[PDB]
Amino acid sequence: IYQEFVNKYSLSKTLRFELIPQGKTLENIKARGLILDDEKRAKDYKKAKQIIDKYHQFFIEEILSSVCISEDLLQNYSDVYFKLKKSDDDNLQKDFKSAKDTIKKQISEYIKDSEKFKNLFNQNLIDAKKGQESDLILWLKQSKDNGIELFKANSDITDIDEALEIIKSFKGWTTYFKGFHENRKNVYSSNDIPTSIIYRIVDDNLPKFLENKAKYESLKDKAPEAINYEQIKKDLAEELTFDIDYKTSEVNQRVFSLDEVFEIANFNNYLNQSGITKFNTIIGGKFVNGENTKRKGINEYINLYSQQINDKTLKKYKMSVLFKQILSDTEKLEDDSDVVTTMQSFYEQIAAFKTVEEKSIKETLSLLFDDLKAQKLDLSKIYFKNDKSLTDLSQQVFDDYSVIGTAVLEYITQQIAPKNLDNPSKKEQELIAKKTEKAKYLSLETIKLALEEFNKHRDIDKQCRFEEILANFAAIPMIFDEIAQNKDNLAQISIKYQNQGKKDLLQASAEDDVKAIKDLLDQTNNLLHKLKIFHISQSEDKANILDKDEHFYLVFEECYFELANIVPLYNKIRNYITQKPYSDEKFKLNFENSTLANGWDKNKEPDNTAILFIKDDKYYLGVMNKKNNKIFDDKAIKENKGEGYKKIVYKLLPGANKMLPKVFFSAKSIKFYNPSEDILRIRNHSTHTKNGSPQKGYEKFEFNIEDCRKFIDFYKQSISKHPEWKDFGFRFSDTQRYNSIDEFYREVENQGYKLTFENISESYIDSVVNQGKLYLFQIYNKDFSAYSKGRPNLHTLYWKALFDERNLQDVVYKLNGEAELFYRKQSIPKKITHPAKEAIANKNKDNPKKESVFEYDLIKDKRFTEDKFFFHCPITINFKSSGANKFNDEINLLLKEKANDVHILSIDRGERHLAYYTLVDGKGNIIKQDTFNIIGNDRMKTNYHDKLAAIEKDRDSARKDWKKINNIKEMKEGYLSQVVHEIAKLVIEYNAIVVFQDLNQVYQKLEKMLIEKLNYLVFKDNEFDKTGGVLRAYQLTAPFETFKKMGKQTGIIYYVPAGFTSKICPVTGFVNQLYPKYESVSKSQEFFSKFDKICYNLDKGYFEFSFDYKNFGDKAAKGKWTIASFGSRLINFRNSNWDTREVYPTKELEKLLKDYSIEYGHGECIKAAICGESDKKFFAKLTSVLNTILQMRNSKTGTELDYLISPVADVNGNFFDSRQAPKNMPQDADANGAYHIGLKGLMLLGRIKNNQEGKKLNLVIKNEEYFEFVQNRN
RNA sequence: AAUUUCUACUGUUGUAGAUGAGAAGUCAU
DNA sequence: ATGACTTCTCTAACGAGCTCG
DNA sequence: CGAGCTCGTTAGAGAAG
Repeated sequence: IYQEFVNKYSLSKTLRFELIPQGKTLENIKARGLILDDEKRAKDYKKAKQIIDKYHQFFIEEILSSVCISEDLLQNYSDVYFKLKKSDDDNLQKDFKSAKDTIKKQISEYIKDSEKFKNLFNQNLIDAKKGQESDLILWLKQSKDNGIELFKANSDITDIDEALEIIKSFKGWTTYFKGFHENRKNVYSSNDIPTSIIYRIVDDNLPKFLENKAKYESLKDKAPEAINYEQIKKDLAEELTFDIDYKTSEVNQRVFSLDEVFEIANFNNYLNQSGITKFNTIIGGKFVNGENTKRKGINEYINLYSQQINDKTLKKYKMSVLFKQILSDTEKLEDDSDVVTTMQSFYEQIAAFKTVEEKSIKETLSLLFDDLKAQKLDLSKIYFKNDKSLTDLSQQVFDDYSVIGTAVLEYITQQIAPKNLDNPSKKEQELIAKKTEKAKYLSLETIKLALEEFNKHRDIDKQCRFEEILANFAAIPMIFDEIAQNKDNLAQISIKYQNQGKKDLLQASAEDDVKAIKDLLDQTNNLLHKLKIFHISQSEDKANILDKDEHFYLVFEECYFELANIVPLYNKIRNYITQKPYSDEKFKLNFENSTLANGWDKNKEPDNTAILFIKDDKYYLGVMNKKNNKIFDDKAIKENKGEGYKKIVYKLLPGANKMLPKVFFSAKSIKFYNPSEDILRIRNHSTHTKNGSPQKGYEKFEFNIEDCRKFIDFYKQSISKHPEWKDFGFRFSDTQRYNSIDEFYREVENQGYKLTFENISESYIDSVVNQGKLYLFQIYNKDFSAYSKGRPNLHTLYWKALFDERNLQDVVYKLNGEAELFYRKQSIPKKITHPAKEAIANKNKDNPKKESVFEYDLIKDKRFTEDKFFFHCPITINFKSSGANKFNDEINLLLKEKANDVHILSIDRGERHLAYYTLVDGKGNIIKQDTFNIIGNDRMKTNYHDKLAAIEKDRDSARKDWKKINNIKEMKEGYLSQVVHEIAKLVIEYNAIVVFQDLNQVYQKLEKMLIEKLNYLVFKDNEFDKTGGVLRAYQLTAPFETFKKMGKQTGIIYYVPAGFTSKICPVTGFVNQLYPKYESVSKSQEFFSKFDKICYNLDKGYFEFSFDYKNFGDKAAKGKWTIASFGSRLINFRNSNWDTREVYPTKELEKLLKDYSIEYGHGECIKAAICGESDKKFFAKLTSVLNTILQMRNSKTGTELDYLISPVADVNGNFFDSRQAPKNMPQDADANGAYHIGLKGLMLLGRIKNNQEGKKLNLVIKNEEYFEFVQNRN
């Protein structure tokens, strides 16, 4: 049970709303320029960061290159890594810490004491102080306007002279940058973070630079290669000027060599980005636009050394690639003109695209398509590939299914011809061990050798040979004339889409015009489908030449090589019409205020300028204007103490590490608080802390419990003297029972939150709104109306419990600050598409109602058709008792008293069902069992595989007229969200824990949506502030960190290994790990000799193969089987007509062993009759029998009929077909695919109810443990 | 086809569920 | 071209700096 | 020039598979 598992840790939601402009606020908002003069700010703030991160680049350009030389200590780090990468010892894993925290401090002390660093993260960046010049404009004007570096030209901003007009226009706005001057302290950081530029060099360039020099001098062994220092260094000459030197001393102008490279003392050259562009250039190889190919590189000599030997081990000493530096850069057609201008420019390349013979596409290619029609030329210069592309010939001209496509394989796979069988069933789970290269190729002479034998199989001599199709291009020049005739009809849609910044072609008004270009995309659409019939892919078997000539394939690449832009264009404007209309920017409203609502707090209300209100459960926002911002001071509230709205007194104490030593020990009020001798002594040297900083100008001494618990005693003598903070009613614990400073601030910030209500009369608000000294908005969604028949959302079941009375008894929902306001521009013209009162037809066919009346109108989507405000407002749930470390471990200690009580869930994947839960109790007897297609079971009961069953057939829409709007691209993710609720209502109600598939696409995004969707879980129609309510409710899972470190247990969703659950009988537990494969005739006979007795059931009427696995070596498991030949089993085949051909077990044997000299009706061992039999035709159709004597899952044309059968009997002597099963066994081919996860997981409650005193107990399953366990619940 | 936004709906100027937001950062099925 | 995954804050009050007093 | 004075810093605790 989970009834004691409430109130565990702190979250950070973001309740979002829409703001309704009430009174006449939006008259005033458009009266002054606060939206027109917005989004030239808030779309240049987001364009300011190409005038600051074009300065963080140029800063790192001169803090790591010329300077910051961590010289010769790299040899100290070289020694602590090569010896460490074999051995994990305390002699060196803590000396791994040595040059870890030495090189960074050798760097970061040069970072934090540098030239431009100090005046970078304050006001001195943009505009500093009166008379002085700030660093950025000093950089931009006095270094970059004078020294003209034309690098603003490579962006959307025109020049530097306009760029300065942005920078001056942020004067006064430099606390609107507390989200962007947060992500630059963590670029020059020095910490355990994966973000910095110092983590980049010290932890992910240097430890992958030691691997580069260790495998460079090993490459100097067996090195005869013509590396460019042996022949020519003019190639990498200007690229390797190298006016510095970090080996001995800097030389003016000499060019380095390969001796300088990979030196441990020359890594100081290879630190920043300007130099990873020279490390990974000598390794990489530069391009030259002087009619040159790619010049020679180091790993282009490991290919030039392989001209002498073809070693697989030759490539293992190549050069890797170091990463790119943080924030440096090298130096989705959503434009409506580019849909027409691309093909309009692409249409112009036909007359300008010429061949190699000095003629045009028509001036030379016209007569070339009418000369070799007799096939007199060498038509054997072709090379195909027999993987997927071979079916286009017979599927294009023969119109067959499994006849012409199966006549190339047997002649090609029998090259070396080591083989006897096929059809590999497992296949689980590995790719390769060392290497494997064999054995086949692709060409056209095998088509002459495999189809030419069938060319003479007809009666008459006018059949289909391999050479009777050479005249397919008799009008190759005239075929382009059809696309040219469809070019004159483009000026209308080009006139209809003449606007650039509109995106006004994929609207509903251009619905009929979409056939003007989608049907216009048919003249070049199908030709590209046939355009791949003149060039094979790179399916070469290590000798990809194929005898390429230049006679027949001379002018093909000169004209047809330019035809790939239709694949670029038609493959580029697919999602342009597919995409739904959103077309916004969703930009932050400021209301002319760098701090719009950082915090809703009373002493700083005239600078956040944002107030909330309450009137009869309709929640309000109030944004004051800045010029009138003291209009709710203490004066104008004592006057207007009337009745009307309510008003919010949100009083806050944030950062008790940052606050209580801010007021008590600073220059304004230290004398009134009067610190003593002993108490200021402690805070001088940080004596009350374990890692706390001292006052700067001291040194960190020891922690003392005596010099900490007396320092907590100071704080009970200065908060009470603070003029306001005495009113919180702090009630601390006794200072004998405070352990340190961490267990004291858990009783400051868990009480520094007071929320009271002081009434404001309505008539006072209406005056200042109409005058303009407020902006009153309304907090609104579906759940705030009188048209609320039933259940609310969660983002309104929360907001109605921020301001609640029962919230403020003891706070479990703390309003946070930091919030913003957003304004979305409109993108949809309102066209109604459902007029008044008429009959409207449904779309759910599971409905006891077929029509709809609807007096009013219903527009397509009323969201985007209205210019709406938006308000995002964070909270912090379980604010007073946060923490919950070791939360995987804490829920496991919950279970130990709770044995014999908690039932177990289970969830598959699939596409036959989509999931299949099964509530397994402690003893395998399942309680519930239901699918997840019919879900949403209130009374509507919609169905979900059936909706996919046409969107499984989605690959038809965008092909003809380029019109695909059918929602695969979001429905995938969205089905799972309904499931999340429905998993969860079972979890709590059945005292249930959850298992899953471990996964050691939307194939893990369900499991994503049960971690962060059981952070905190709340049932809407549960009793308020009762055991699972909205205040006190269920937190069961620790949050999501990664999918990788998700681990075996991320809460109560355990995991079991994915393999061997879907082929198992429930009552006994067989798996066919034995793989009958038929290598050869006698090479199967030793398998049949290993059986116990292949007798017959004269008493029953079916064969049986008694067997034990241990006489074969794999090894699977241990037990006397006696498998049988009972149930009717189905076999699929090549569908296209042939998808089901049912084969009986016993009838197929009695046809076959009776056909040979084997008599069997007596009923004893028939070993030596089979073992003595030695026919080619016998065993090939006998191992295939036992292949399908054990194929326990059977479809019919799966789906719609996919039941369960099972060979093996039991102690009852009974088999198991699913149609004669009771309820407490599985039912389908995914229900047995889920029930074993539902008892592989049951021993994860077998371990945890019996966990050691040693509290480590891993949750990994070895396969033999399960394979024994399931067989032995009996 | 109505939404704080997304999917699915008629569940009737909405019902049932879902929900963490901004701005950066590297990098890969 | 989407999914990965590492990081910030989720903020009141003091105090340098300011326009004048 | 002490009031004022509006906007930017600045006070800096703590578990670790």
